[PDB]
Amino acid sequence: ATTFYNVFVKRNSAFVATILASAFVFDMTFETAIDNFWDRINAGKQWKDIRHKY
Amino acid sequence: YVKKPSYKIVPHFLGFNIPTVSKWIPIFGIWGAAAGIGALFLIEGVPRTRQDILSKIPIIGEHWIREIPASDNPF
Amino acid sequence: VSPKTRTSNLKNGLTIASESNPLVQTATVGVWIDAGSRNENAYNNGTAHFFEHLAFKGTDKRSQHQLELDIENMGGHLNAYTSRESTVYYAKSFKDDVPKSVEILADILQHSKLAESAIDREREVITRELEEVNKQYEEVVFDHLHATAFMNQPLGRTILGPRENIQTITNTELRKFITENYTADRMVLVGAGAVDHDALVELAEKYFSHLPSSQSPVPLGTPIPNFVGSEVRLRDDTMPVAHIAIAVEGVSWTSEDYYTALVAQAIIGNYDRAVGTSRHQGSRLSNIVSENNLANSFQSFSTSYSDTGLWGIYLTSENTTQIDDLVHFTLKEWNRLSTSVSNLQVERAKSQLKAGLLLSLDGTTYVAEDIGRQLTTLGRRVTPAEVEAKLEAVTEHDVRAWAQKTLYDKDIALVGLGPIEGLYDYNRIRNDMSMMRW
Amino acid sequence: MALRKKNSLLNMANSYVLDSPQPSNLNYFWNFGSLLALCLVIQLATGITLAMHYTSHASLAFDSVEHIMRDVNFGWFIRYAHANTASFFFICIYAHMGRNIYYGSYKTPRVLPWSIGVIIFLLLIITAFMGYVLVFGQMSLWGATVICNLVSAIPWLGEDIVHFLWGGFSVGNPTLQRFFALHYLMPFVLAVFALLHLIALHTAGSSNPLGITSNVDKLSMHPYYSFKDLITVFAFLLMFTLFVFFSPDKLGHPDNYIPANPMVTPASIVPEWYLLPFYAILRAIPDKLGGVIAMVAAILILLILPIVDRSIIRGNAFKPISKLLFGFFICNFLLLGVLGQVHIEPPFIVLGQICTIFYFSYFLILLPMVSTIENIFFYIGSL
Amino acid sequence: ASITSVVKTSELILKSPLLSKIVVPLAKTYVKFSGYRQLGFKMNDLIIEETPNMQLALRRLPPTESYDRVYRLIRATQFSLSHKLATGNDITKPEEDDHYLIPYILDVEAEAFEKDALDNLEVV
Amino acid sequence: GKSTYKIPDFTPYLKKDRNTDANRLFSYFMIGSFGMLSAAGAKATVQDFLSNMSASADVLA
Ligand code: HEM
Ligand code: HEM
Ligand SMILES: CCCCCCCCCCCCO[C@@H]1O[C@H](CO)[C@@H](O[C@H]2O[C@H](CO)[C@@H](O)[C@H](O)[C@H]2O)[C@H](O)[C@H]1O
Ligand SMILES: CCCCCCCCCCCCO[C@@H]1O[C@H](CO)[C@@H](O[C@H]2O[C@H](CO)[C@@H](O)[C@H](O)[C@H]2O)[C@H](O)[C@H]1O
Repeated sequence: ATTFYNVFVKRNSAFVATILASAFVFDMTFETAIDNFWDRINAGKQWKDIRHKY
Repeated sequence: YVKKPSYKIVPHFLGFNIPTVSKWIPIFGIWGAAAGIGALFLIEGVPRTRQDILSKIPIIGEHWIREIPASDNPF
Repeated sequence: VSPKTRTSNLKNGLTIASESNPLVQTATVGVWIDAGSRNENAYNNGTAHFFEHLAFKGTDKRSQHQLELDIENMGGHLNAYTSRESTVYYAKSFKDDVPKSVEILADILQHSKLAESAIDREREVITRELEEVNKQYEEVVFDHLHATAFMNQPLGRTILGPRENIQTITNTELRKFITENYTADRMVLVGAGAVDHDALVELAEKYFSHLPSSQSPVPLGTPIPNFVGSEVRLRDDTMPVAHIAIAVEGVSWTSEDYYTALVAQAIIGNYDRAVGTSRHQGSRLSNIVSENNLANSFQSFSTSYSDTGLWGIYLTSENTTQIDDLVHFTLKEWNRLSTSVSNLQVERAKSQLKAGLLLSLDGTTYVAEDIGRQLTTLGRRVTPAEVEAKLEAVTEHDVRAWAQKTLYDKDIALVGLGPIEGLYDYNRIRNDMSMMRW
Repeated sequence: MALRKKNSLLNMANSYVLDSPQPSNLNYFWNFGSLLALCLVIQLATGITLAMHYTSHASLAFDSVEHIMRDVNFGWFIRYAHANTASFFFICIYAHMGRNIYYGSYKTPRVLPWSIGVIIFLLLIITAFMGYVLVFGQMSLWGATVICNLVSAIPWLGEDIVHFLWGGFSVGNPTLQRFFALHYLMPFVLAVFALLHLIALHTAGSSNPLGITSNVDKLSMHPYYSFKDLITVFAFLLMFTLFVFFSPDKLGHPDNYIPANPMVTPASIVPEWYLLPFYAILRAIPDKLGGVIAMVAAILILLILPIVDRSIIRGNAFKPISKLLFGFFICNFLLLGVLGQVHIEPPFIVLGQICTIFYFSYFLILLPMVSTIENIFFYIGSL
Repeated sequence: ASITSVVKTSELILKSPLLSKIVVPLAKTYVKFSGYRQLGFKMNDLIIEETPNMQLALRRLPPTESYDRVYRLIRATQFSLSHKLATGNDITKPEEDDHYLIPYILDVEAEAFEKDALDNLEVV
Repeated sequence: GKSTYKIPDFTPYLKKDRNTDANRLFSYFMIGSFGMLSAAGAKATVQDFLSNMSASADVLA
């Protein structure tokens, strides 16, 4: 906790760098997660689900 | 017996000197990283960013290699 | 190079410590006790200070009047003070009046009457003291500072104690206090000036030999404080000068960071517009404050106790619309102890301190106070050679590391007294404990 | 207390236009500020009116401008007023900037109003460039094409940025519609920065032609400078009248009365006259990116005047050598303007390069040297 | 540029015989063409004053010198707005063009520059 | 009621571990998360919104 504080939080430059890097990760992973979840709740309905017939 | 105090004037400019600036060099580094990450994040959507930078990153880079099937593309 | 501090013990465990100076003709002998207000609980808070009054109110032999006369006939004076962790009773006299003074001190400590009539009489005198400290603004500010920093803890209590206790302190509880606390293993007999060590040890064997020893003798200067970030505002628009103290939790006497905290304190330093040299001081805060007329004075402090301390600054200002700037610039100078200090400031502060620690001891009372303080906090007198080595060991890396764990982004205790409308709320003050640019 | 001082809103107006303490000795070159405010008001009034009749779609734009000329009551006047006042705006802004450079208005304590001023000048250029595209004549289209293609020089992302600006693969309808929206917006941004530079100035007050303090001798802005401003307002309106009513097309290019044709390229593609010096500077550097950098640097270098002027004295009234150098600098800037519209032919190619070197060397070499030497001459000469 | 700089460089030139032989006559002509004397100014009246250092030097002027400077500035402002030149006794004669302010600003700057140096001292 | 050295009761609010790094770190985690979602939200907002200026579907056709 001291270590974590000292590395990522104490210097604002480091805190902002950590926040921005986390936002980058969040953005990419959240995108993938929602895409999969959306495809499951709307299964068999979307073009991607019927495309194979054509 | 000491006749005079012992000191020198270090070079300075606009109220900065090398001892002080050297303490901040690492901080400029981290700010530079923060600015780099932030800039790259802002243009992550730009196709050239993906093509030239993001898709080349090992392991992770496949996140940005996505093709529309030719059957689904009017253009 | 000052003469060596000689140290002897008695059988009960009373320490005798002396530093002779054949160039002076006066001597300060006295008893430093490792006990004070902090040893009281909530019910008998005020007892230690109460006793100090009664110590001079008559003994089993000499009455109040006889006591007065005996000291008058000696030629010098007696003095006493009670703090949170330390009580002192000393006598300044002529060289050859030392055996008299040791005898009187031994009497007032061991054989005091504590007569119900005298308890009752002082009970009013002390009650009047409650309404007259109110004038000593620095003391008001520091007492509120301890009260809030160590909220509901023994170090947070005042020395006078509450009005309620003053009315209910009995001779029984006075006697109990001094029997539990004024034990030989907690006491140091100190002599400075024209004293012979061997003579002083003999006087100790004659007068302080029937002192009780404590059941469990711990070493001298043996103690958990939990600092509270907090503020007390005592706004008084009718006062022309604002008094502000800001502190963080500091270092104890035996901390490994003790010298590092002193160096850091010296980097900020003191300032007083009334002193001619103060406009030319090297300290950055001094320059900011003097150029902009932000303050009448400021004084950096690093107060230590056995197990904690307070490190901070005390400011006085008539500039009531720029208190914000004064506090802002002060805390931005503290930020720089974390972010910016280099060998330039550190070596300058070390130079100033190497002399300062020696200069302070310029009379027998100061020397006795130094021997007594060091013996009751550290268990030994630290030689100037050892002190010079410990100061020399402080690097700029040590100062930065200390400030980053003690100051940077930490809670403060803040006390404002007087026209402090311009002092912002806690958050805005505490937000200056870090720098967003770093 | 007078209402104009007591009421906070009235007091703000009062502080800027009425009780504002001015030096008693401002000359007529201090009148360009109010002329620029007048141009800004005329452009807002005529511009908003044109917007009520103009259609931003590329199929209708040029014809909507012809409809304004032919069918809208007094449309011809509103259109000519708007087009000519754009030129007057630049004459006044060059005069105002020339005043500022000659009299040392950029020196402390006026660095901030000067620096905000440099941004005002960049906004005016962008505003005027986008407005010129809106006609969608030949010069509109081809000027948009060549100027927007300078962005292609930005390394790595340049081409992507151009397509993003155009909203397509060449200048077309998307570009015209976005230029209309931004051309309407930019004058409001410009008015805000114009207000900002005045608020910044208010801390020191106006400088004066002698370069000394005026704190010793102040005059109220009204009535003295109100009535002195009326003289130049009426002189301006006379010049305005001569162009708008008697020669409305003198400052324009005939090719802008031909509808935009992406196929046919006009004989010579030049910017409007007020951008010509920057175009000459761009041509001087052979590299594409080099030329763009030089052209932007030619404006941003104004920001270093506070540093490179080493004089202990503000302004040129008492500095004969500085006055000669300033005269050569100004005439060189006019020659660059002329070279911006000649053909890329001998011997104008080399002349353009020499004039460009002179332009930059004023800031980087000559002004620092001359101002240093004059300091020494004042000191030695008065001993 | 600082007055200190200007004064030091000038002193280097005035020392060198060759340099002074060529620079002093130029400087005198420069001053004649500058024409500030024709508005009744002394050279030092023209120095930029909106600086902390200059405000401090002006506050240290003796009251008489300070009152006379105020009058020269007001008088010059009146000539400027009228587009007239000084005539007769209002013209500054070369012997009246004294460096009344230079010693004050040199003292202010001496302290300011020593403060900057000493803020950067390194204990050896 | 009268003495100003007797601090009012703050025990209902005081945390025992108030001076610890863990204590600060938790609050900065909340601040950091908020800054993180604000950064990711701003990025998404700016990218989607500014994309209006890129060639529209009819132009790309
Ligand atoms: C600083 C302010 C302004 C400047 C310098 C300016 C400049 C220009 C220029 C140079 C043109 C080309 C004129 C032509 O040759 O026909 C133009 C056209 C136009 N401007 Fe502005 N303008 C400004 C303010 C405004 C404002 C506020 C509007 C409000 C909408 C506006 C609306 C137009 C319109 C609709 C056109 C096209 C019709 C035409 O060409 O006349 N302008 N502008
Ligand atoms: C829309 C354009 C502008 C307007 C309406 C405007 C208006 C004014 C006005 C009213 C003043 C005070 C009166 C005067 O001295 O003329 C002034 C002063 C000033 N302006 Fe501007 N201005 C504009 C553009 C600029 C630009 C482009 C610059 C600089 C590059 C600039 C720099 C200054 C400076 C330095 C002053 C102070 C001059 C002094 O009194 O010594 N302004 N402006
Ligand atoms: C030029 C366009 C006309 C509109 C005026 C511009 C509108 C916005 C201006 C307001 C910005 C604030 O501007 C600020 O206002 C206050 C009072 O108004 C001025 O204050 C000044 O005048 C008042 C009395 O007149 C004094 O109390 C004060 O000591 C003096 O400095 C500031 O010098 C000015 O910088
Ligand atoms: C200072 C800021 C820096 C410059 C700002 C950048 C401006 C524009 C850059 C990216 C805009 C276009 O970038 C593009 O964005 C859209 C979402 O908006 C994404 O498109 C994604 O989501 C959209 C809907 O959300 C779907 O229709 C699409 O099938 C999917 O791929 C693309 O994956 C990305 O390539």
